[PDB]
Amino acid sequence: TRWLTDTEQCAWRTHLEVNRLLTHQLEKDLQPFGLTMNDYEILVNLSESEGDRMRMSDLATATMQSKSRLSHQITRMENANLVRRENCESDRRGLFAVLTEHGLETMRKVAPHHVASVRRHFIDLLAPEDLTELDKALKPIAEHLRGQ
Amino acid sequence: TRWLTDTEQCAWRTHLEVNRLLTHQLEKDLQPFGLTMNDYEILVNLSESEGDRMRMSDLATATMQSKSRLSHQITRMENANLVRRENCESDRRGLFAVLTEHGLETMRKVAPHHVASVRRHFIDLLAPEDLTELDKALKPIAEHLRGQ
Ligand SMILES: O=C(O)c1ccccc1O
Ligand SMILES: [Cl-]
Ligand SMILES: [Cl-]
Ligand code: NA
Ligand code: NA
Repeated sequence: TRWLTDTEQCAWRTHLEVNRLLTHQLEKDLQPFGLTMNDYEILVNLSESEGDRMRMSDLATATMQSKSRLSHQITRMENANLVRRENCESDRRGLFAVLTEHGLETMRKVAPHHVASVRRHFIDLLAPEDLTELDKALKPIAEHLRGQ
Repeated sequence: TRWLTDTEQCAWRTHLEVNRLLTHQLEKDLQPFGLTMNDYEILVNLSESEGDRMRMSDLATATMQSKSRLSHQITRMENANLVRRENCESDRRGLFAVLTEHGLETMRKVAPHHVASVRRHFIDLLAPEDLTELDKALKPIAEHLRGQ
């Protein structure tokens, strides 16, 4: 068994501590808007797409979740009038998710607070050099994990 | 509003993607042992404490969660005979979470596999320089988040 060295262990535990604490903190900061981070991430992905809409299978890939889990989540967001589903007449490759105007306005309301939170708890705490170096180091990890 | 620059946004999204994918993968690798990552984190904290026990209030602080959330998790682990709650005779009254013999054996069985997983999905994918850098860059973010 190759136990972690002191240097490896420290890096691993710092990563894990930041991951856990940051996820909690960002969720906490969205709570007053009645949104989960999962909700917010869908709003962002849709708003950055042409026509504010995406094929469900492409949205599933972008949010790294199963067809069935995304479907449940979209039903929840539909019930909150944030998104709607649309049929495709021309093929059988599935439904589109589309942002509603209420979804758009919700995004526009929350985004400034979310960006301020991301900055105060993370981005503004990193030197530009460390940000770049972190990104170059972590990109291949994302790639490995996406493949896995 | 100071919107994220392109460089900041790319880095931020890579951090999010890695945090999410890595948590999912490590949870998946623990599944054959019947353990969640929350379970495992408590096993680790207890096994690294003197006497393989910790005061519940210290354990809440160490895992950065509320008294009520920890309590629900400990109940689950107690039902699984991994930990016991005990008002241990002590000079300072207080409730302890105590690793059971089954907890300790479970830890000894699972730890080698978990370390192999942490290596294959993360640690063995990082150059020594990026490991040092991760640690130096992220420590102040962990500090900030703990202070919240
Ligand atoms: O999953 C881990 O390896 C770990 C390490 C330190 C503290 C809590 C944890 O879950
Ligand atoms: Cl558009
Ligand atoms: Cl000990
Ligand atoms: Na758009
Ligand atoms: Na110990």
